[PDB]
Amino acid sequence: TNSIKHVISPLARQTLQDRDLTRPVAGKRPIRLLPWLQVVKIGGRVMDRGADAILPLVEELRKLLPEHRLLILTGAGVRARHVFSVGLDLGLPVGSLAPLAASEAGQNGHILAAMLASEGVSYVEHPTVADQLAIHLSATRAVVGSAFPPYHHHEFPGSRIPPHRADTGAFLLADAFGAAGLTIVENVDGIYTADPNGPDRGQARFLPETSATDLAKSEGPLPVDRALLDVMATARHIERVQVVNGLVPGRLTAALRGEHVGTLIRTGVRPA
Amino acid sequence: TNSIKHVISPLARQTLQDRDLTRPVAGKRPIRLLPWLQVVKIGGRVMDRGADAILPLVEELRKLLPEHRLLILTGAGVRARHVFSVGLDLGLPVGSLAPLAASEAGQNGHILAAMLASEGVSYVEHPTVADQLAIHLSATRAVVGSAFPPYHHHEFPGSRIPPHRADTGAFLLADAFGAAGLTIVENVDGIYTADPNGPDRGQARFLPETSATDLAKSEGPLPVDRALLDVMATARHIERVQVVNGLVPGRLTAALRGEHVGTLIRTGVRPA
Amino acid sequence: TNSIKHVISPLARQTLQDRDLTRPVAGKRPIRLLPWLQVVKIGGRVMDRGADAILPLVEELRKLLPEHRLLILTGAGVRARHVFSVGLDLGLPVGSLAPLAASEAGQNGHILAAMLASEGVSYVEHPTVADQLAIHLSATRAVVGSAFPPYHHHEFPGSRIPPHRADTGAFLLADAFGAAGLTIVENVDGIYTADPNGPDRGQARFLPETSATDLAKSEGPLPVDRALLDVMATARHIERVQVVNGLVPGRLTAALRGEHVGTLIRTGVRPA
Amino acid sequence: SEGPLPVDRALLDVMATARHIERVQVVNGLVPGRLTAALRGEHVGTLIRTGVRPA
Amino acid sequence: STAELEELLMQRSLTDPQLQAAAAAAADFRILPDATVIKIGGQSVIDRGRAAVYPLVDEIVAARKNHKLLIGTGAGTRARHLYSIAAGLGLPAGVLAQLGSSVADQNAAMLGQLLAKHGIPVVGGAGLSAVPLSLAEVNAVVFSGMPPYKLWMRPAAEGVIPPYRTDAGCFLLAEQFGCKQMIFVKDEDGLYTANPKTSKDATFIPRISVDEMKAKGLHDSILEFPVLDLLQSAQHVREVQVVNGLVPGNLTRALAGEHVGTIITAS
Amino acid sequence: STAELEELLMQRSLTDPQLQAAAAAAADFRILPDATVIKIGGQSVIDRGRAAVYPLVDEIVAARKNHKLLIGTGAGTRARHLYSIAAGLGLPAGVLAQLGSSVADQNAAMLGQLLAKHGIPVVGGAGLSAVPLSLAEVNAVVFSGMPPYKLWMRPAAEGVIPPYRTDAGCFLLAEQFGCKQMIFVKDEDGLYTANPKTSKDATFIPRISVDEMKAKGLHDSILEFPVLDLLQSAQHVREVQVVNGLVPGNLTRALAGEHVGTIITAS
Ligand SMILES: Nc1ncnc2c1ncn2[C@@H]1O[C@H](COP(=O)(O)OP(=O)(O)OP(=O)(O)O)[C@@H](O)[C@H]1O
Ligand SMILES: Nc1ncnc2c1ncn2[C@@H]1O[C@H](COP(=O)(O)OP(=O)(O)OP(=O)(O)O)[C@@H](O)[C@H]1O
Ligand SMILES: Nc1ncnc2c1ncn2[C@@H]1O[C@H](COP(=O)(O)OP(=O)(O)OP(=O)(O)O)[C@@H](O)[C@H]1O
Ligand SMILES: Nc1ncnc2c1ncn2[C@@H]1O[C@H](COP(=O)(O)OP(=O)(O)OP(=O)(O)O)[C@@H](O)[C@H]1O
Ligand SMILES: Nc1ncnc2c1ncn2[C@@H]1O[C@H](COP(=O)(O)OP(=O)(O)OP(=O)(O)O)[C@@H](O)[C@H]1O
Ligand code: MOO
Ligand code: MOO
Ligand SMILES: [Mg+2]
Ligand SMILES: [Mg+2]
Ligand SMILES: [Mg+2]
Ligand SMILES: [Mg+2]
Ligand SMILES: [Mg+2]
Ligand SMILES: [Mg+2]
Ligand SMILES: [Mg+2]
Repeated sequence: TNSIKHVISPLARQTLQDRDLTRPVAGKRPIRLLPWLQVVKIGGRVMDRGADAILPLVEELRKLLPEHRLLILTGAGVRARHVFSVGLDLGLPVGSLAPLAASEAGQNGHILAAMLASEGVSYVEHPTVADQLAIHLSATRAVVGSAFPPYHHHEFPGSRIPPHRADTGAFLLADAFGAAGLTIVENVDGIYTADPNGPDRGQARFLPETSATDLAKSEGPLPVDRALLDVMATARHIERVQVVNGLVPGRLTAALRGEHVGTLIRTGVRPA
Repeated sequence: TNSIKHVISPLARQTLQDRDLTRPVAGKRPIRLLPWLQVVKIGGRVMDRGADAILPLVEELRKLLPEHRLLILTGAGVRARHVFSVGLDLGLPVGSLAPLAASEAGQNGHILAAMLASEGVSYVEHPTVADQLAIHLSATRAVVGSAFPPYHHHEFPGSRIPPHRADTGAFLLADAFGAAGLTIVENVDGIYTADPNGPDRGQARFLPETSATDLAKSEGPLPVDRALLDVMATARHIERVQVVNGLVPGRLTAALRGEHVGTLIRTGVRPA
Repeated sequence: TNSIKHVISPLARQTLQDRDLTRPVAGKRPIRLLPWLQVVKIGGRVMDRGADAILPLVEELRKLLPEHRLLILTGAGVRARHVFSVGLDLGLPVGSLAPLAASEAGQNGHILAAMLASEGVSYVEHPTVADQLAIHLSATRAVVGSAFPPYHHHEFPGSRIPPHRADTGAFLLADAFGAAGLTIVENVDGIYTADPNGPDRGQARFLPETSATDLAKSEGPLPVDRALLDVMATARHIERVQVVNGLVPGRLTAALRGEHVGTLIRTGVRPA
Repeated sequence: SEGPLPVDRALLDVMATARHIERVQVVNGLVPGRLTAALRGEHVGTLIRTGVRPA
Repeated sequence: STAELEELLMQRSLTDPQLQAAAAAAADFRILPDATVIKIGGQSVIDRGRAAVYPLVDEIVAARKNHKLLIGTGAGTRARHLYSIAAGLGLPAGVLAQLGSSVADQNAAMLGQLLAKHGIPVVGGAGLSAVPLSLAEVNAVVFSGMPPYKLWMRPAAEGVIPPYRTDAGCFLLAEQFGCKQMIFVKDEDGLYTANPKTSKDATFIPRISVDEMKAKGLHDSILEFPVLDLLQSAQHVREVQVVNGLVPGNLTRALAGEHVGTIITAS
Repeated sequence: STAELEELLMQRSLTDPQLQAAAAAAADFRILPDATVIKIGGQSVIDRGRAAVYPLVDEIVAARKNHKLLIGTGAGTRARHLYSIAAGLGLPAGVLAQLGSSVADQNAAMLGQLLAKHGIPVVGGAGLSAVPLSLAEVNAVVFSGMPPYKLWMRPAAEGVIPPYRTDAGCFLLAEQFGCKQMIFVKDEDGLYTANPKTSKDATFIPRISVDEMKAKGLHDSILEFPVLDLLQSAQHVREVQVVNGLVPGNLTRALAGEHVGTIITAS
């Protein structure tokens, strides 16, 4: 009488919660949409340095375009810290702060693109990255975007600080697109045992290579989100991520070629 | 006193209903905007078949790109039938169902584009198809889109089923753009005298060629909308439309070259 | 207690009104984003004449694309005059009329682009021009747009007529992008001492060259906005602007090459 | 050393006098995916360091 | 003590625990504390059509007289068809999410066409649609259920099925806007030990916590399991209620706080 | 006489003075004559946080009962950071404007999340949001303050700092929609002879005109100077008031027409 009108399909009459019923259909490893893509996440602490750090970086990128097809995703930086301070004074929840920081990321990106427009580079909003990245990259060589993912008014709770930030969104794209590589640009040589710009700067030791697990089990700080280490475990294509210093010329260029110039983070992916 | 403020024009002080007054201005045959364009309407019954039918189709399209400049418009399929069943149980009017089906078309298109992104293909929504199709076709070779036209809430009454579906919208575009050819891909070799999947399959005779009038004056089902046959009569550029089976490899490729591999439908257009 | 939370920067704790505090940071000359760009503002009085003036113009442009990277911005014309007449009968303020005219400009642009779609040209809208232009010009060669700048309800008061029209917006872009040249196409050979289509057309004398100041300190009509002469004093990159007749073939082509075929307007810029 | 190689020895002699190239990877092309990886900088075969001194 | 927080935010990284602890010590602000969020299942309700939707429309038009309502829709079986198709092609979870968002938006449209005469609109930004909620002659809105994770979706440990769907899209909206009540309207009296449509030996469960819900090692549940981890980590919403929308009145009784179906508590 | 105007519009150029004089002789229509515009400083107020924002939220929910309010937000110091960055790169004013407009849009959101429970929404469409400004239970909106010159900004005589910002956006929105009064809420009792934060000898100014304000040759002002040239050229709004939002009651009194802080007249 009031029975359900079903569309015939393998997943009909399912809740998608029982893995034993979805595995025959969705349990296989996906494909790469843009396997020829290289993703570069610029940190906001870099862009906040201004010209002193951007102009060299801009020239490096200018020299990389003919070599790669690039998606350059920017981060927020310090302005996001200010808006956090305010929103927390007001008692706003993390879902209210996420977009406010995503915006600072987008503005850094608009800047960086303005500095590269002469070369055919421009900023694309998230929708265009999702539905139409391939055509914008068939036209030109690189495009700029924001790294913060659109969890804006739906961000995960538990912390008053948005856990899903630039690093996380960049990785999620790259692993979805099945990109060739993800490269993170920071203001430090890489990852250490402790913040070298902090109190325990003397005990900080460089980690040339490590895994997402060895970090996710630690407790100290990091230059990258801790949610990145959680999504890494569920990765499908990306096997390693390199963290490099963009204040040092040539390290980014090398990293895009697979050289070990900073810190290497192995994901939970098993190679062939 | 309250007289009308007119703009001087040949059509001033006119209602645009008297043909004898508009013919001196608008009675001429129009031009082709994108005469170098080839339009391909994929049916949703094809998409609904899944990989078994898409992957071969994708590999064919992958080989057609360097040969043509393609606008690939997808249809809805069965999900539209489900949403119709529901909306009719609820008593919704046709204008409320139209967009709900256009959406399933768009989702099929997003899928197909994801399967082709590696080649520079992307999904362009109708606003972009309308005025920016040339620039998206100068960048890359093919773009995907939805075939259902935006008659969404202003759909024509008379039937509880939207008469203006994918086929119709594809033809309307192609004839507006003055495209080189429109090609329809179905799950059957072409048009018959009766549904070969239905009970009278035995009496179904294949029609290798026919006219829009011979069909519109007939009665019975069709793999194409009946409004297509009405807009055909008012066509301006397109002289013939070929219906082919996409489950059979090579027929689409041939059709784009003018081969007679399926059903040919002549419009009301008179050539030179 | 209620103290301000500042983000450390050179401009912190400033109002941006004291020039002696901003000059050390923002008191220098900017850069050119698209120095390789050529801007062409088509007047609406041209497009209002229809085919007789557009088709030749369209062929000229068709022959210019491989030579330049073009941003073709259209103007409004007479329809804007009609909407002004109406809005003024209704007593609407200038901010209510500005967008209504910007729209007629955009429609002229849509037309012109339809005339050129066969060549890879399309109408990009105001936001895409601001941000995603370099890519739209890396794909194709020319793009069309609206010359009216988006001051729609924030239009400056003082006059019931929007002072910031097409010419002004075209110049503002060109000077912002640091473009190579701005060229204005009119229905007259250039600028005169008086309207040659007016009462005192016998005393109208052609001006082959002049400065923005001489005109701005003058009184009387002009084929260009008077706000253009005010923004030209605050210009940064553009040194000269040429006004030409598009009803005469070859003059536009020549102007894009620097030839003196119409009126030359020197800005307040001092070259090196 | 002495003995055969899949590559010329003059190659080594010129490597000694290289200017830009720092490493060369030898990979099996009969095995899929190794060439792609190598182009991406992966270590799927043999790496030969030249006499170049990077910065 | 906000000075320490401010001097940390500008220096340390947001992974700095001292910073997270300082932030957790901050204020809390509920944006719609008087509002109630409900989720209308698609495969459970809307896909049944008239018999299940008209009564619920009546109940809603009745309840908005006394409650603020944020009505989220589920996707349904069209989404499952799409997921099957796309998985057959090896597509990732982000794409599937893009696809399901649309089915949810469809169902929302159909539902809002039934409620427009009653002054209940469909809104993209549910949370700050302030006006319709400030009013008593509207006091309700319909939106999707699906979240905006279109392509940045966190994939599951195994497979391409998006784990965060309409259930989560509604619960998170509740937790963010500090709503007082979160309800899931479905085709069953509540949570059982197993899918009753398949196993008629399944036992009802009136109340349970997340920890107990996991210990039971359920193969299938009436909610998405990630919603449980989200609920265990929430701040405002510490419990949800699942009810049957086919039973008349159950929704109205629930909005009044009554225990009608199953109640799931973080603790 | 409209016939002359019409036969001119279609023939002459809009630079024709006869035409401008004919147009100035036209009617004057006020779209929101009973509305009041206020501009909440970002660097002055919002960037202070709770202590300065919560009281103003109270004042606003109180005042919307007797007044019609359009609340424009300012950008703040994040915008100054951005401007410094972009100027260090040599970027033009249009870009900086695009950037600050983004900073103003955020403050608006933070503010509208505090007012959503009170029925006050955020809008891009500040003056053709007819629906909210009509209801006595809403009677207010929030909008950014930065104008839409995102890139076509008129640059200043020297520099890349956009001269037309939030102050100008709010004032122009007022003059256009024929609003009755325009108020600037900031961190000072009003306009002085000099920045009191720097020079403690600065003298208060309760009232002044634009001409007198220029004659004083102020190095720094509490308003953007171009706003003065705009005010001297307006039709509807011939004066504005500047007040301190940290002092309670100053808004409620100003909206009532009182002279609380500084008043600036075109003439
Ligand atoms: N274990 C660590 N190793 C290295 N650097 C660390 C570590 N812990 C903290 N840091 C510090 O964290 C800073 C980066 O913080 P964060 O990652 O928030 O900035 P970002 O990533 O550059 O900007 P965004 O987060 O907007 O991308 C670095 O400057 C570094 O000094
Ligand atoms: N006269 C006919 N000749 C051939 N096929 C017919 C005829 N009448 C009905 N059919 C059937 O109609 C079906 C196609 O229906 P329909 O055209 O709605 O699907 P589609 O066009 O592939 O999808 P969409 O309408 O979304 O594009 C075919 O599978 C075919 O079996
Ligand atoms: N001093 C002058 N020298 C030359 N032409 C003039 C002068 N004064 C007025 N005109 C007239 O002004 C007309 C152009 O007006 P206007 O600039 O408004 O049109 P347009 O610029 O072509 O269109 P739009 O303003 O929409 O771009 C010309 O046709 C010309 O006859
Ligand atoms: N342990 C359980 N207890 C109760 N119901 C269960 C359980 N396991 C599975 N189910 C079934 O799950 C179904 C609800 O899940 P489903 O996702 O199909 O509907 P929905 O979530 O309301 O719709 P949508 O997923 O489209 O939002 C119910 O019909 C119910 O029979
Ligand atoms: N002559 C003056 N009289 C009063 N205040 C002044 C004067 N000159 C400078 N100021 C200072 O200007 C500041 C206000 O300008 P500012 O732009 O910093 O804040 P705002 O305009 O409210 O914020 P935003 O610019 O972000 O909208 C006040 O803090 C005040 O101290
Ligand atoms: O049907 Mo759902 O809401 O995608 O699980
Ligand atoms: O801080 Mo602003 O940009 O003057 O409003
Ligand atoms: Mg479900
Ligand atoms: Mg970092
Ligand atoms: Mg009519
Ligand atoms: Mg068909
Ligand atoms: Mg200010
Ligand atoms: Mg002109
Ligand atoms: Mg060899």
